[PDB]
Amino acid sequence: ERYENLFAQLNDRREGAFVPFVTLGDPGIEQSLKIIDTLIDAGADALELGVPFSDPLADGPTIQNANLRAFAAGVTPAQCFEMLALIREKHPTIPIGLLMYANLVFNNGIDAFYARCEQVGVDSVLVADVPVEESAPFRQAALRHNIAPIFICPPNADDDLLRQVASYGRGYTYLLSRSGVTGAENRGALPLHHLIEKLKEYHAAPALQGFGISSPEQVSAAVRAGAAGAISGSAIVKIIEKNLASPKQMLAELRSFVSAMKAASRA
Amino acid sequence: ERYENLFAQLNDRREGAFVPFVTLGDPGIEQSLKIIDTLIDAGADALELGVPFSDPLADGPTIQNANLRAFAAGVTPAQCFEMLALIREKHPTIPIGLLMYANLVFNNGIDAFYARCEQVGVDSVLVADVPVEESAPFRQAALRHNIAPIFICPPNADDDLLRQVASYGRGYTYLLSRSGVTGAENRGALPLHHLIEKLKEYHAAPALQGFGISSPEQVSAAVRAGAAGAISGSAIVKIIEKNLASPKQMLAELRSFVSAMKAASRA
Amino acid sequence: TTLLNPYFGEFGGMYVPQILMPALNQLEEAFVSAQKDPEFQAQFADLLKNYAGRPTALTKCQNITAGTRTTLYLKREDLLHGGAHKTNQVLGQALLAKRMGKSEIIAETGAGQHGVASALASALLGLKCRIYMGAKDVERQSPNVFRMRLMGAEVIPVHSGSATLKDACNEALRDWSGSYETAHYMLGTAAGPHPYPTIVREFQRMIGEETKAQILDKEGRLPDAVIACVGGGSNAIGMFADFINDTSVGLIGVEPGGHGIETGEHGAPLKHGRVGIYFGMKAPMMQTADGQIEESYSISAGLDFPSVGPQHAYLNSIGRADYVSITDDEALEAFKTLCRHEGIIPALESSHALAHALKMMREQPEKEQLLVVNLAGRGDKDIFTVHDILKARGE
Amino acid sequence: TTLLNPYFGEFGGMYVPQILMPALNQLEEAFVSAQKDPEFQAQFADLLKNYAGRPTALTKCQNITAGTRTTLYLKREDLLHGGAHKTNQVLGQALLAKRMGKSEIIAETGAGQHGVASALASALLGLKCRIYMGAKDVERQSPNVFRMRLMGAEVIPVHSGSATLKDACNEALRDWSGSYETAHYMLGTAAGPHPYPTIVREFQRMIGEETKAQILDKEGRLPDAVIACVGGGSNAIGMFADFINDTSVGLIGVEPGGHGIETGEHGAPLKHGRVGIYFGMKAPMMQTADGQIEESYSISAGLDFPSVGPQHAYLNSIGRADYVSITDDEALEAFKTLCRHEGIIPALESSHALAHALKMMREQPEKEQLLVVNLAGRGDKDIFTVHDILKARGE
Ligand SMILES: O=P(O)(O)OCCNS(=O)(=O)c1ccc(OC(F)(F)F)cc1
Ligand SMILES: O=P(O)(O)OCCNS(=O)(=O)c1ccc(OC(F)(F)F)cc1
Ligand SMILES: *Cc1c(COP(=O)(O)O)cnc(C)c1O
Ligand SMILES: *Cc1c(COP(=O)(O)O)cnc(C)c1O
Ligand SMILES: N[C@@H](Cc1c[nH]c2ccccc12)C(=O)O
Ligand SMILES: N[C@@H](Cc1c[nH]c2ccccc12)C(=O)O
Ligand SMILES: N[C@@H](Cc1c[nH]c2ccccc12)C(=O)O
Ligand SMILES: N[C@@H](Cc1c[nH]c2ccccc12)C(=O)O
Ligand SMILES: [Cl-]
Ligand SMILES: [Cl-]
Ligand SMILES: [Cl-]
Ligand SMILES: [Cl-]
Ligand SMILES: [Cl-]
Ligand SMILES: [Cl-]
Ligand SMILES: [Cl-]
Ligand SMILES: [Cl-]
Ligand SMILES: [Cl-]
Ligand SMILES: [Cl-]
Ligand SMILES: [Cl-]
Ligand SMILES: [Cl-]
Ligand SMILES: [Cl-]
Ligand SMILES: [Cl-]
Ligand SMILES: [Cl-]
Ligand SMILES: [Cl-]
Ligand SMILES: [Cl-]
Ligand SMILES: [Cl-]
Ligand SMILES: [Cl-]
Ligand SMILES: [Cl-]
Ligand SMILES: [Cl-]
Ligand SMILES: [Cl-]
Ligand SMILES: [Cl-]
Ligand SMILES: [Cl-]
Ligand SMILES: [Cl-]
Ligand SMILES: [Cl-]
Ligand SMILES: [Cl-]
Ligand SMILES: [Cl-]
Ligand SMILES: [Cl-]
Ligand SMILES: [Cl-]
Ligand SMILES: [Cl-]
Ligand SMILES: [Cl-]
Ligand SMILES: [Cl-]
Ligand SMILES: [Cl-]
Ligand SMILES: [Cl-]
Ligand SMILES: [Cl-]
Ligand SMILES: [Cl-]
Ligand SMILES: [Cl-]
Ligand SMILES: [Cl-]
Ligand SMILES: [Cl-]
Ligand SMILES: [Cl-]
Ligand SMILES: [Cl-]
Ligand SMILES: [Cl-]
Ligand SMILES: [Cl-]
Ligand SMILES: [Cl-]
Ligand SMILES: [Cl-]
Ligand SMILES: [Cs+]
Ligand SMILES: [Cs+]
Ligand SMILES: [Cs+]
Ligand SMILES: [Cs+]
Ligand SMILES: [Cs+]
Ligand SMILES: [Cs+]
Repeated sequence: ERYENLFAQLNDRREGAFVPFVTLGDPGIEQSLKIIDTLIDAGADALELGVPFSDPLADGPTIQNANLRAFAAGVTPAQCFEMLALIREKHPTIPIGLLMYANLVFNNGIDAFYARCEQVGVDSVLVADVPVEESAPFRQAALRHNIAPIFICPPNADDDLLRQVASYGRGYTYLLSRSGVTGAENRGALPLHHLIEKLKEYHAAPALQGFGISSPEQVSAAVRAGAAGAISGSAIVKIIEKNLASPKQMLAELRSFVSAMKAASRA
Repeated sequence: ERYENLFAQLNDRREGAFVPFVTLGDPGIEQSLKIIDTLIDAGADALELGVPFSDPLADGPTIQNANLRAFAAGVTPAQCFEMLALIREKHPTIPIGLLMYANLVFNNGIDAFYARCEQVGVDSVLVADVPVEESAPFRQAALRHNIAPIFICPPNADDDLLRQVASYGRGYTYLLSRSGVTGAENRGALPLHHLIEKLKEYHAAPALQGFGISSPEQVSAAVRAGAAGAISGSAIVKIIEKNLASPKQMLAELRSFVSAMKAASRA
Repeated sequence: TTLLNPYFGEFGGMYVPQILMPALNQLEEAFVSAQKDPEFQAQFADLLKNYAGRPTALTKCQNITAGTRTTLYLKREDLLHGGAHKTNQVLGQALLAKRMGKSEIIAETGAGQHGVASALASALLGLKCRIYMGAKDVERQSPNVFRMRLMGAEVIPVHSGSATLKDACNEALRDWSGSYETAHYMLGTAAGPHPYPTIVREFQRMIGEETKAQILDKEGRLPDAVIACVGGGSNAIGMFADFINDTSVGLIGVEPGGHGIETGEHGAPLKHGRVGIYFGMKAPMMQTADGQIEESYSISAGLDFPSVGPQHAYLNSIGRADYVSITDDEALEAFKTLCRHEGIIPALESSHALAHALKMMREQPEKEQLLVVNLAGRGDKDIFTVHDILKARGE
Repeated sequence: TTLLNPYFGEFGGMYVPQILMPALNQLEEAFVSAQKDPEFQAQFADLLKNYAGRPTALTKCQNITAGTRTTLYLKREDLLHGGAHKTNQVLGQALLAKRMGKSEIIAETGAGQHGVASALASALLGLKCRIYMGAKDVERQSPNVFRMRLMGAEVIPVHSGSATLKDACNEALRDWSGSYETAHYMLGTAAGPHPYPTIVREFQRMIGEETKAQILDKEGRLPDAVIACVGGGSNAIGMFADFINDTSVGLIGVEPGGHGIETGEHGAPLKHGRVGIYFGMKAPMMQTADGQIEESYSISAGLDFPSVGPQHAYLNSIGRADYVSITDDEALEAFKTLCRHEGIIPALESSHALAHALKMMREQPEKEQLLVVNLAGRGDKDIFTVHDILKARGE
């Protein structure tokens, strides 16, 4: 419901959504909570939040290193769920989506995972190593617990995939910029407006473009192409990495960056 | 002729021959010449003299080390032949036999080797790695140059071998004490009187027993069994090895040893 | 949608990012096509015979079983070009890469053997080869790294995660996620997402097929059991496959018990792990209580991986195959035994299989049994490791 | 008196102490008898196939000859158990030892490969094995020394003379001189006193026999030339023997040229030495002006010996075989070439043979020629040596 409400409100304001990604507990629990509050205060419309995992095989080096920093700080999934409960306790309406890998969801039972997400007030879950072909028990558990299952629409999607993602997804449809893994160092190289149009025809959840978004012009480009908004991860995380030695400068630079990226969503 | 004369004289004195072996130039040329004069003065009846060779494969460690000492002193075959000329120039009648390996004899021509032996006054040559089966060019060159070819009679000799050694040999017949290689550490374990008798039947050159002879009782035993005498190498060389640090004590101990061994030949 | 079932019972599947699904579909189609193609099969047979040296010997080991009622044969994959069974499947995967029009190979390696096998096939067949290897593994496997580089492969250290084999597996898939139009991922075992467990089995099944012909010729009957170690599952499934329908034949897989199961320092997920989802498959793995992938351990690097191929988990669940463990010390003893009694230096991996056979014999020396151990590799690579252990023991 | 001629023309013979002549006569008789004995031949064939892995592949090397009119095959003795051709003849000599009722083996080794082959045959066949090795060689071949010891052989350092291979050869004969009633001397090449050059040839002749069958099958004609390196002569005579009467087939032997013939630092006595008498034979050797046996040199330890088997000297003298040399640098280049173009790591020994074939091809790239190189060993053992040279060069 939080996504539906957000998109309706943004629609009324003719705005795109700007959605940052960070790793929970990077570089520690306390600084991570401050990071996330800063992202919100600076204009994030929703969040994508990673639980540290040993084998993040959809992530490039920037987010590999974020996972490693969280592990160095001793961050566990249980602590991440404590963090999520507190985040929701602070912010009533912002959509909170998790970026998971399958083993963390499967570990103590798929159903129990999504039940915990519901209890803490998460809104969506994207499981990066579960394609639509394997999605059935994840999407079922999600919907039973009022969690939106997030599906990936790759640049090379055929019609059947578009129809499946449109049908099974909720919250938003993830519109992949390009092949490869997360990272600000590689920009998408393909126009996606055709996929965006087909998704709308099939009544899919609104599209957010993600992968390699690091600049205001890319946010504006996403909106201009018909997407509902854009996700940025590595660019955000790089600011953390760069500023580990100065939490104050870190938060300042995060604020400036998110503010600029959100400004670009006007359109 | 020197062997024939020696054996006739010893026969008249009812004596065996005592024959030491040393490596020429061990531990150096000058000390080697003094060693050899000491052996003679102390009662050696004849000499067996080794030319240092890189690969003395019929010799145990004692004489391996003698070869190495001569090489460390830079002793060459040419220098050995200079030594032999001087030895003969000092001692008119003592039989001088060389212990050679085939490559040194073959190196500058077999014929030229034996011609040089004749020129310096050598009396016999034993080529340790040439069996009777391969002996023809060596024995022919020897006889052309008035050198006795020395043949080996092993403990396991059959009748044909006895007949060959008797027929082709001159000077003395080498009566091997045992299998294996030179060394005082291994004593012969077989009675040889039968071979000695067969050699006499076939008019062979007089037998000298060699290998592992290190004690007066073995000299006396050789004579008692009917041999014309005994050769001792490793026992002599050990005295050199033991006394490298004192040339004076070396010569004293060589004298005492040879004197005792020669005394044992009375019989 | 696939041509073949991606699962063996509940195990297996295709747990990859959406971006990679076309890569897996393409590979599955190309495999199914190749398996019907006489030209492909002839090219593969030609490489296996004239380049790799197939068929491999089946050696009867009489000294090691003297005074018992065990007859033991060793299937000599140690004699294959490369000195391990891996050469068989890398040749077939290289041909599939060519079939699909690809000119580049990506491979992961831990111990380095798969890296070497990938590099040699790539050199022979004119493919560019890049190999990912955890930085800790690069540090400890200088000889194999050098071998890969001699054969013109690029070897890329991986510093992420735990800097070991699982991290190399991740990096290989990361690369493939962005390069599959031009590059084939030459996965090194019968694990990972469908169709790799299927392809690797089929490209190793000559091991068991030859073994069956050779044992019939020599003994006039099938073996009572065939025994293979299990690192990811390739040599074992290659020995097992042709015997699966011969239900009188025991199929015994040997996982590394390391310092002992009870110590937690082992590599035996099939029997002592917990099912999870990782490296594209649902399979037993070694993991923390909260689902992080754990550090495995074995004296043998070839066996040191925290999961296992899905067909093994399936054959176990239905009771067609039995899985056991052997500790470092048992493996070492079997290594020393084979060297001294048969003049064969086995891979420490293979020493685990032999160790279990020796236990079957020793425990019940009056039981008539005809056993085959898959001797999947030679152990020249292991003599330093063994030297160092024996020295510390003062042997 | 002997059953067979101990000479090949003027070369060879039996230059041993008288004490050893019965040992040689016994061995010659036992060999002649064995060669007529179907039971012996069947036992030998059984070991060669089921234990050693014969027949060995004949590999066509297409990448390395692309754009020339050379067709090059490699006879893959590198795939034999032990990783070199030596295994063939040690199996046959071990059977002869048993035939004669002996339970002990004596062997010499330099590089250590013959020591390993002797130890493995001895382990398999239940013979006690003692190996002599020059102390300098023991120091530089720790891996092989350890392999010998794993297989239960005694390894005895030799400190006499130059403490290298010739000194080990001497020590082996010294021991045999005193032990031949109970021990067989398993000489490691086709050299030494009769009957060893004959026996070693006959126990290696399957190399050329198989090559002939394989080339006829694949090409429908005999090769234009067969090429093998020459250390003491065994792999080369094994490849050559079956082609001797096929006078259209070139027989090319490659001696190590070391730093270059002109430097005197080489191991090429057949073409650059001087006939002498040593190690029981009249043969070309490297020697000082006054007839001391000289120090040989090659980058490859397997080739580093100051003499050569008598049949090679004979085949040379009558012009049936041609002998050439290859330097360290040419061998190294061929080593690197094979690794990169064919995915095969050759023994540095074998790299000399390949280097000459590459020269035949490169010098005359439009000449139609069908060549076989005897790839007598694999080169895993050499990767440290190669690494260290390439590093010093900054490659
Ligand atoms: O800005 P970038 O390039 O770092 O990308 C941000 C990615 N963060 S995320 O949580 O949306 C995200 C979304 C999907 C991912 O993989 C998948 F597509 F396979 F599912 C991985 C991360
Ligand atoms: O006293 P030992 O045991 O050292 O023996 C003395 C030996 N010195 S020698 O010159 O007679 C001598 C005689 C024969 C030799 O070998 C051969 F029989 F093969 F020909 C070696 C040395
Ligand atoms: C690679 C290897 C293994 C382990 O891998 P599998 O895929 O389980 O076979 C075992 N033994 C040897 C010799 C290997 O090379
Ligand atoms: C032993 C060896 C040689 C040299 O010895 P030969 O008797 O001349 O064959 C050459 N190549 C290899 C691979 C060897 O193992
Ligand atoms: N090269 C671009 C576009 C592209 C080509 N082929 C693709 C297949 C899938 C996704 C994207 C692509 C990319 O990798 O993103
Ligand atoms: N054992 C003694 C006696 C002996 C047995 N067999 C032999 C053969 C040859 C010479 C001597 C022997 C020796 O070696 O001398
Ligand atoms: N570590 C071994 C075997 C191996 C390769 N890939 C694997 C994947 C999983 C398990 C084991 C492996 C090697 O690299 O040679
Ligand atoms: N040095 C090599 C080959 C060898 C053995 N014996 C020899 C005798 C002569 C020449 C070479 C050899 C090895 O020991 O493996
Ligand atoms: Cl702000
Ligand atoms: Cl918290
Ligand atoms: Cl949880
Ligand atoms: Cl579905
Ligand atoms: Cl649908
Ligand atoms: Cl990427
Ligand atoms: Cl990309
Ligand atoms: Cl598009
Ligand atoms: Cl718009
Ligand atoms: Cl006196
Ligand atoms: Cl002088
Ligand atoms: Cl001279
Ligand atoms: Cl004669
Ligand atoms: Cl006569
Ligand atoms: Cl002795
Ligand atoms: Cl003895
Ligand atoms: Cl007698
Ligand atoms: Cl008397
Ligand atoms: Cl199941
Ligand atoms: Cl299922
Ligand atoms: Cl098929
Ligand atoms: Cl088929
Ligand atoms: Cl190592
Ligand atoms: Cl190295
Ligand atoms: Cl290189
Ligand atoms: Cl890092
Ligand atoms: Cl069939
Ligand atoms: Cl039968
Ligand atoms: Cl676990
Ligand atoms: Cl938990
Ligand atoms: Cl079944
Ligand atoms: Cl136990
Ligand atoms: Cl001739
Ligand atoms: Cl002749
Ligand atoms: Cl025959
Ligand atoms: Cl025959
Ligand atoms: Cl080395
Ligand atoms: Cl070692
Ligand atoms: Cl040992
Ligand atoms: Cl010494
Ligand atoms: Cl025929
Ligand atoms: Cl043809
Ligand atoms: Cl010379
Ligand atoms: Cl001279
Ligand atoms: Cl001829
Ligand atoms: Cl040149
Ligand atoms: Cs929808
Ligand atoms: Cs006489
Ligand atoms: Cs048995
Ligand atoms: Cs494992
Ligand atoms: Cs060609
Ligand atoms: Cs040589």
